[PDB]
Parts: sequence; structure tokens; C-alpha cells
Amino acid sequence: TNHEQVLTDYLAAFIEELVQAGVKEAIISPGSRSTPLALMMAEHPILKIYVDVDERSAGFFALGLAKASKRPVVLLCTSGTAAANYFPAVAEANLSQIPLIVLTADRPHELRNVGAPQAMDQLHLYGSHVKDFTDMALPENSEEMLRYAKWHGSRAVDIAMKTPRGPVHLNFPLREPLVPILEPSPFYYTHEVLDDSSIQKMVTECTGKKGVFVVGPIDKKELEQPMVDLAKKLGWPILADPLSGLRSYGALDEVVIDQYDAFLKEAEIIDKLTPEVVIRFGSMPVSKPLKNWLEQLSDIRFYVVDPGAAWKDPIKAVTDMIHCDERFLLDIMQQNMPDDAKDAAWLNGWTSYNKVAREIVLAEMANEEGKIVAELRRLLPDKAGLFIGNSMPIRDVDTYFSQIDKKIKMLANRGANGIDGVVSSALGASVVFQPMFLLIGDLSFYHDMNGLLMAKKYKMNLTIVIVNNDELDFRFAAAFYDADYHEAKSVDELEEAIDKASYHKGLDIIEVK
Amino acid sequence: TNHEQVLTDYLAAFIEELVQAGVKEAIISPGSRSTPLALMMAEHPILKIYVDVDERSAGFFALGLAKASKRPVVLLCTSGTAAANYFPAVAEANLSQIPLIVLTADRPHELRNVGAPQAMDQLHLYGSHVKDFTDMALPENSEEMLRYAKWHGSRAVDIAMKTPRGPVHLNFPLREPLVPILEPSPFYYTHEVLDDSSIQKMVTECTGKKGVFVVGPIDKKELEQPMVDLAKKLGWPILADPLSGLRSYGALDEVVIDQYDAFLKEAEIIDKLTPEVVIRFGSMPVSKPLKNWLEQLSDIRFYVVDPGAAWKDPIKAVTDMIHCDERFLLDIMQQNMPDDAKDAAWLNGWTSYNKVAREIVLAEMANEEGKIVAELRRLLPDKAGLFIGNSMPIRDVDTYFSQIDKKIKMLANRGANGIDGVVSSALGASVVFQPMFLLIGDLSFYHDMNGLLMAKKYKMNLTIVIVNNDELDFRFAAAFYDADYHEAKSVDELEEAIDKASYHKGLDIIEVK
Repeated sequence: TNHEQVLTDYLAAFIEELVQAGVKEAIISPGSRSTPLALMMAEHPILKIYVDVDERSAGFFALGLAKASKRPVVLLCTSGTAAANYFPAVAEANLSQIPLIVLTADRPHELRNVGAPQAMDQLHLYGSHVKDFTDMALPENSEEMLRYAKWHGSRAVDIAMKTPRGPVHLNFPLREPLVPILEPSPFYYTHEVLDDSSIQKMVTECTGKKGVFVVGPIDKKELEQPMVDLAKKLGWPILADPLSGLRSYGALDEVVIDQYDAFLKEAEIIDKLTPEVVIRFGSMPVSKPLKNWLEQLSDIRFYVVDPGAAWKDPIKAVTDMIHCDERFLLDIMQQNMPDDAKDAAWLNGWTSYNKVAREIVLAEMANEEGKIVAELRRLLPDKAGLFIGNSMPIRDVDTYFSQIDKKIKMLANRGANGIDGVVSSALGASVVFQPMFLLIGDLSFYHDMNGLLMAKKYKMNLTIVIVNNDELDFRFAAAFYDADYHEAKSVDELEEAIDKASYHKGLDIIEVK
Repeated sequence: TNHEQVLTDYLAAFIEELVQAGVKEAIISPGSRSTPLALMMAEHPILKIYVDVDERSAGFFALGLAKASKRPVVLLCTSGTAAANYFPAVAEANLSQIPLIVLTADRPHELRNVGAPQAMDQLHLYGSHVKDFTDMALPENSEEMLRYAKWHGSRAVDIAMKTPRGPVHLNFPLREPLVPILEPSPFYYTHEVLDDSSIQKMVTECTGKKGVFVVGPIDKKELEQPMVDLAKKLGWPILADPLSGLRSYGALDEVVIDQYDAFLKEAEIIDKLTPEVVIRFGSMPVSKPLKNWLEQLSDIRFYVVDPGAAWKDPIKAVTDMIHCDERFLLDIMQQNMPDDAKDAAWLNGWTSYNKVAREIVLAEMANEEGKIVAELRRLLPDKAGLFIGNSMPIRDVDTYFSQIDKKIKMLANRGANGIDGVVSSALGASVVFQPMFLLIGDLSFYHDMNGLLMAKKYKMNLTIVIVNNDELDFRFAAAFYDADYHEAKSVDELEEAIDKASYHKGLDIIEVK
């Protein structure tokens, strides 16, 4: 019934439900108004905490951690411009379907839009870029209002984790004094399914047709193998994006095509490889010549599998929009599509151009923006993570990273793209996948340079490769963040750097000028 | 009539009107979609350009430049998360009434919300935090549409510069190819006034009353002297904020009170200094004991002068809201208020506590977070600029920076406050006021560390004083950005650092641990 108890009961009810609904990590930024929420989250036994004093960096850190783990991740910042720094990562989380619980501390009603210090309008702060907005009540501790606090904690995580996944924003007006009572201590998975009538139409329509699988960047785990099996069963090629995982799932394969970016630039190859059906999985692939090829082809059956109804199709090519779970579709197609449907000449044609274009690529790579990918492909461990920057590193990983027999989790921010926040993204992802590697340009590296503090203060393992095409001497940046600096001037100098980097748990930075 | 000419005619009409309406500077961030707008702004003869690759830093740079010069300043970035990085500075510009023309490049309609790379929803991106939003047409070059492009260029700057001043957002959908034709080359002030009936009511109501002037952070230039004259004429004290300019306008004074933060904490002094009227100018002062004092007093006449109708009053103390120009009000009060109204005992009481509290402060400052302000007060030139960070440096400049007889422009981000972007803010302001000094905490310095690139690549003069109260060794940061590093361990070590800093045109950084 006293002010500080009221504040403690209210927040504890909320925070307890977040953890009980699956939040294990919180990414906190400090400030006056965020203090009571930060202190009480710290007191929670199960809940782990990371402190990032740059809110922009905190947002991308949370993003990367939630993208890699499929876990809902809390953000917490104070009132004022701090909340606005979450915006780039929230917009990214929106488009890449990443479950961020963004909690913004705020002034109380008597201090809202009144000219108070550290205070701005935080109602619908991120606009359409969140799944849900809640302006929470001022702290109360009645039976009704405590259950309300629990209810909103459960709803936040549920909405964020329900497909299509995405960011959820909760605004907390907090009235002074913000001193909580810490002594004594205050402390169902659904998927989309197609109908039996609806699967029969699809099965019959492409039962003996020349089809192509197109897989772009995809979220879901262990979808590599059953996809490979189906394409093998049908005799269909898979045009696999580097971010699909099919180019690095730990096995060599007879259906995965990886040189399509090269050979679809040529006009006669465009004509000869013309399919009857196309089935898309995941986002759109990064390849512009593939994009232009899929745009050009008409009078085909263009399926896209989109369980979240996000309507990602910048080509407007869709004929049949499929709103179901990817693993479900692959399994029913593995059970119901015939075995005797195999045309050997169809797959053969695709694999032939693929073998030919591999030679054209490998004839040049014994001489450096393409050779850096090729050297990285060989030097990487059998189980590793690779975050790729959105500039030139993503176009060169499409050309010079063919299929390898190592398990490599490849991650990029492919929603709203952008050169911002990719260091913190990689660093958040490094909590899940080890060892973590970052192929990055100099512009992106500078942009999110101060996110390297998280690697220093939490003793994280990340190997950074900077393609500096370009006035900046990055040795001083390395020394500042306690990083081991390496300058690779040759192919052999890169080999020594990678070997040294995997040898110690810590931050490594390899600059290639 | 051809695509690239259309694009050139459209943008040139817009850009020409911006310059013709008073835009002299543009702050550009690079990218694919921003390229045609950036190239053509570069071709404009009068328009000066600054390139900031961090969009967050660019926003605060523009903010600082526009705050210092009262000039409208263009921002330009590419599509995607780049636009979202402008948000903290836009929210700040909104509350601090700063005229930013924010231009965001965008995908065309066929690539909007369709799953395209580097693309997000940019309609009403900043929400209520801008004065105006325009989604511009796709480039056309007809007589109607070219005048439309001119019209929007004039409207943008006008709305941004009309009081209450603020940010204006224009979104530009641009269709590929984005290659402009650069060869050959494509290239009233109103103020609020009170009525004669309305001034007579105010003049008579405080014609012989014990009144107090309260001046917080204020925009308007040369408002120092006529304010001083009126308070001298009336025998009224001025409780001047450090950011009012009255504490450093180049003259010592017999009405400016600067120790109110100290002596209004005491209960009997609160009671004895009780006025009959209060007149506020500018924003709310940073002093919490002054805030609490003005809150506590009742049955008074509380005037606030607010020409922009922003209603800045977190105390809700207003009795008479005055919507007119500050210079106008001071001049008519200088002409119409009587001379024989002077009560000597009223001003005497205020100046007495002020003299007493100065002794209490100066008795301690011969021994370091307060002594750093006091040393800075003495060591500064006769004509200088000082940007202050929003953390502990603003509370200590209120206590330990009494009135000096030097002209010092003092600047802070006092709208939405926040520890973010104050380096770029100071660096933008450094274009106008020279020499520029920055008193800053370590948290703020880290937050906007990468804004120091602007000091390096444009060879700017800024002296940074870091109050490191606190793992980071800032020498490596200094070496990275070509800055002269100084470590001040004593009072005399600070003197040597300041002397060296003012001696060369370039970036200086003084750390006090």
C-alpha cells in the first residue's frame, strides 16, 4: 500500500511473466527512469543481463541474439532520445521477423509533453514497425492491476513469438521515487497446416513438371536435409542462397546449385533453363540476375511459401501463395509426390552449367575481394558461425562461396538491410554460435565500432575480417577495445591470422587493405 | 522527356528552392538511393556539403549547426534503416525548436512494402516529432510538376523556420536508373506582437510589485543586454541559467543571480525571498531546487513568455501565458514601465544571499568535478563557445559557473536531453562559434565517439574535456581520430592542456580521471 512496495509488486508481476513465457536474456541501457526495471531484472535468479550503454548497439545486439537463438529477448532503456535509438533495430526486427520485447521507461502523465527534462512523446514511438503497442498503467498493486501486469507480460511474449514473429513495444510511465524494495527478494507451439483437398491440387499440378526450388535467407533450423531429399526425389535443382544454409550444412550434394548468379547473366542460358513451376522458400535471394530471371519468366506456376503472410515478392511473380509451415510442406510432399517422376535430363542441364561456371570462377582465384571469401571458405572450422555485412561482402559470398562439407551458420540482416549495427548483431549472435566470424566492410565497421565494448566487457569470441577497399588506421581501434590486431597483406598472412584467431577465446580483427 | 532528364529537372527545381529559401548547408549520408540527390546538391554552386557516414552522427551534426546559426540545415540519407537513425536528433530538434529539413530517399511505389532489399515503410517515419510530412511524387518534368517541386522546397524551409521552429520530413521515392545529367549544369520575417489593451493590463499589474525574472536556456541572439537593462530599471533579480547567456555575455552585472541552485535548498531562504510576480523566459532552468521553489509558491502572478505556444511548464505554475516575441516584450516594458518603482531592499536581499553563497562555493574550490568547471571558467578566451553534456556536467556548471566578464556562447541539448549525440552536436556548432569547447562525461563521449571523424576529415577545431569518473584508455581513441591527447592529473596540468589546445586549429582531447 506504500509507494515503493506498489512499484515493486507491479514490476515483479510483469518481469516474472516474461521469464515464465521464455525470456532468458535482457539487454539493458542505463538511465534515471530505467533504474527500477533494471534493478529488479538483475534480482531475478534465472534472467541473464547484458549492459549496453549505446542504445543503438543494444538494439542490434538483442536482434542478433534473438535471430540466432529463436528466443524472445528484452530491451530496456530510459526516457527520452534513448528510446529513439532502438528504431533502426526495431525496423529490422519487423522485416526479418525477430521477436524483440522493447520496454521503454517513460515520465508519468504529469510530466508528459509538459517541457520536462529527458522526456519526449513515446506513444506509438515506432509506428507501424511493431506488432503491438501498449502504454502501461501507472504502477498499482491491487488484485486486478497485478494480474493486469502479469497478463501483459504473457501477451507481449506470445504476440512476439506467434508467427509472423516481430517486435513488441511496451511503454512504462514511472513516478518518482524510483527506489524498489529488493530486500527481501520479490521473486504451446502452433503451426500453419494445409487442407487435404488443398495439398491434392498442388501435388497433381507439379507431379511430372520441370520444377525449380528457390531458397533464400531462411529462419527455421534443420530444414536443410528434408529439402535436399525432396529435390533428389523429384529430380529438381535447388538454387540455394548463401544464407539458406544449403551451401554449408555439412554435406556435399547433387541438387544444390550455387553458381546461378554467374550463369543467369547470359541470355541463351536464361532461355534453355526455363521451368514449368517454381517453388520459393524464405526471403528473396540476394542475386539480382536470379531476381531478373524469375521476373522475366511468364506462363509458369510460381509458388511461394510464406507462413507469416508477409507477402515478400518484389517481383510480383506469385501465382500460388502458400501460407503454411515449411517443414510440414516438405514432409507431405515427401510422402505424396511420386518417385517415378524423375527426368534425368532436367537436373543434368542445371548441374552442367553449375560445373562449368565453377571453373570460370576458380580460374581467377589463384592470384582480392573475391579471394577473401574463397580463403575464408577453406579456413573455417567444421562447425562455425559467419555473420556477413550488407555491402559488397554479400554479393561476393554469392559468387565465391560454393557448397562446402562443413556446418556453417550464415547470418545477415536482410530485412531493411543497411550498413548499420552489424557488429553488435554478430556479437549478439556470438552468444549462440561458436566460433563466430564477421566478414565486414570498413564503412559498416566504423558505423557500429562502439559495439565492440560488448566483446571487451563480456569477454566474447568474435573474429572480424575487414575488407578495407577505401584514412583510418584500425590498429588504434583494436588497441582501444583490447582486440588482437592482424594486417593481412597476402594469402598466407590471412592463413596465419585465422589460425591465431581460433586459438584464443577473445576479440580478433583482421584488416585486408 | 527522357527518364534521366526527368529526374534531373525534378530534383533541381526542389534543390534550387531550398538554397533560395536560405539553406546553405547539407549533411549527406551515402547510399544507393540517395546518390542522385547527393550528386546534384554537390553540383550546386552556393550549397556547402558535409559527408557523415553515420546517419545518427549526421543528424546531431545538423542539429548543432542549425542550433548555432539559426539557419535551416538539410539532412539527406538513403532508403532503409538509415532514415531511422535520424530519429534521436529529430525528436531533439522537435523539442528544442531547431529547423532541420530531413530528406529521406526511398524505393518507388512498385518496390514499397514488397520485400525489396534496403526498403522499409517511411511514411510518417518520425510520427508526431516533425512539424510536417510529405511523401513527394515520383519524378515528373511537366510545367505543373516542376512548380510543385519548387513549391515544396519553399514550403519545407518556411514551415521549418516559422515559429515554433522545428524539423520537416520529406520522403522521396526514386525509380532506377538513378543517374542524373550533371553535364551541362542544371543550375519575410514575422514575429508575435501583443495588443495595446493587453500590454496595459500587464504593465499595471506589476507596476510596483516585488518581481523576479527567470531565464532558462534560450535561442534568440543579443537578448542579454535589454533584459539586464529592464531588471536594473525595475530593481528585479534575474535568476539566470548557465544556458541563458546572462552568466557570460561579456559584462559583470548587479542584477544577475547565479547561486540560486545552492541557497534555495534552505527552508528559511525559500520563505524570505517570496515574490509577488514571476516572469519566465526560455525553457525551464536545469536547477531542481529552483524548480521546487517555483512549484511551492502560490497566490502569485506567474507569467511565462512562450512565442511558439510550446507550453513548456512541468510545474503547471502558469497564471498568464504570453505568446509574443521576447525582444518586443522587453522593449515595450522598457518604454512603458515606471522608473520610480524601485525598491532597493528587494534587490538587496537577493544580491546578499548571492554574495554569501559564492563564498561557500569558493571556500571549497582550492583543493574535482566542481573545480574543473571553475578552472574552465578562468582559462576560457574572451570570445568562445562551450557545449555542455547532459549528465553531471550540466548540474556542476549551475553551481560552479558564476558570472564572468567574457562572451561565452553556452549550448546544450535541453529538449529531450539524453547522453547521445553531443560530440556531433558540438562539432556542428563549431562551424559557427570559434573556439569551441566541449565539457563532457565518459559515457556521452563513448556514445558519440565516431562523430570525431567529422573533426578529422573536415579539419575542425574543438577542445574536448572529459570528466572520466568511471576500463577504457582514451589515448587510443585520440590517436585513431588524429587528436592531440592530454591527461590532466592536476590543476596545473589542465592549464598546460588548455594553453596547448587554443594554440592549434584541430582536435584536442583532455581526460580528467
